[PDB]
Amino acid sequence: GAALTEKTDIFESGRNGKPNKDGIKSYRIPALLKTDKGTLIAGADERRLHSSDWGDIGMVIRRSEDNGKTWGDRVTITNLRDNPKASDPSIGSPVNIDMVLVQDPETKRIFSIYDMFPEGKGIFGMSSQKEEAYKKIDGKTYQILYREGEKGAYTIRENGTVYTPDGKATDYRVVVDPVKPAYSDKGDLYKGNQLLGNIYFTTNKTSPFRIAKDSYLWMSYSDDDGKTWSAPQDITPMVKADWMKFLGVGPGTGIVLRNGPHKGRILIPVYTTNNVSHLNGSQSSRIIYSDDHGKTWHAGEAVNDNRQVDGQKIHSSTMNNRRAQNTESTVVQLNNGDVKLFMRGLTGDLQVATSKDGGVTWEKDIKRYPQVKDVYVQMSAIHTMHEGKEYIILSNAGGPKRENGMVHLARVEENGELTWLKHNPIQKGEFAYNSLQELGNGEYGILYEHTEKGQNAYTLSFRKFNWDFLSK
Ligand SMILES: CC(=O)N[C@H]1[C@H]([C@H](O)[C@H](O)CO)OC(C(=O)O)=C[C@@H]1O
Repeated sequence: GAALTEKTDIFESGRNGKPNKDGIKSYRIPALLKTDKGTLIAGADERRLHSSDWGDIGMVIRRSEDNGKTWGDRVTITNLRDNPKASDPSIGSPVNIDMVLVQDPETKRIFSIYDMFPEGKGIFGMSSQKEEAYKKIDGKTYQILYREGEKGAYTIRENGTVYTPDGKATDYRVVVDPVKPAYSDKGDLYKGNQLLGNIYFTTNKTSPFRIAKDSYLWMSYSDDDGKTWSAPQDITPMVKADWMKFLGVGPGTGIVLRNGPHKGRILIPVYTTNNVSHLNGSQSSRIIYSDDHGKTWHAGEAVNDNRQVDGQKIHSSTMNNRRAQNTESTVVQLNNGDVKLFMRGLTGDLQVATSKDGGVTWEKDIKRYPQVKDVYVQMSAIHTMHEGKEYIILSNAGGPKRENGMVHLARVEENGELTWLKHNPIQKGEFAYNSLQELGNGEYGILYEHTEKGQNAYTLSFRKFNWDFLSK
């Protein structure tokens, strides 16, 4: 009655600290998406040198047209070239990290949203002081460029031409429309046809220009079921406020609202930090959305904005409360229009926020569910129906550490509350960061990180199971 398949390594990592046959050491941060054509897209972070949250990392995906039985070749969405002059090769490359997948059910366009950092240690190597990244000139927005020795703000305008702080064009230009595989030529700084450097390089630079050391949010899309992908789109300035230090997505799979006055809206989990307590107490979860099928993006209010904690109000931009944080999350919409946000936190159990206006604002009280343990690791949840009954599946590590992956089943009551029914294990051993997707015909897929036999950091594996496996 109940069946669960053996694990299928989609992105097989190296061993005992060595690279695999392809020269890749580690894989991390999975994302699973079932497309309109029934295809399964497995995304991940290709860490070519080590497992840490920085370095030469590429955004790759694999496709399956047989519900996960077989998988095609690796398809790279983005892979910025590393700095050939960096002193420490482990931290001498622009970074891309933490992918989120989602498809618009009207246009059939598939989106991929991920973080982007210039050369350095990613989120752990952020310049303490702020550097304005964009400038608004007569309506249009341009990315700022800083010149060595100078204080003014150059800008990247039409055709990638660099403009002086006084608004006059220069002989320098940026590669704004890359053409190389994986778009590895993005940010290349030219002076005519002579390549000088890259605006994303921060050390031992060969060119005089660079962008701000900040957190950026990029987006690539595919109009052919994930076969080919667009060049990266910089959506940072559409959603990132000036007070935000870090702005990154909660890895996994987004959703499209299927009912209510905001049907068609796309939701992408993200979380931020302020300049008050950076990652010590400002980690706040929020959501961005697009009401025009991915053309423009907008930022909702954070769950922590105007939240009452221990008799005091707080805001994501000013808080310094370790335990009140909420990071990487996963979003789900109920049949009653409400939106639930399952957030990674530090309370030891599951925290859930609710929204009645499409994820823009959140309710007063954050619900906690001790039945589901949260060991402070990523999680993914999806909505599913069965014989006219509303359910929600959520998966995450069961404990004691990032171990023993679990699959929790909950009933969506008429009032909007959740009743947790069963908790079945899906993988013994190491288990961190997973992504759920419904496959149809009562079948469900899951992509998750796991190691065994001395495998490096995480190998991402895939499994299927049915409703009978879910109901104890
Ligand atoms: C952008 C980034 O670095 N994301 C990382 C995330 C982050 O460090 C933490 O959420 C800070 O709060 O956590 C971890 C982790 O293994 O726990 C992995 C992610 O790759």
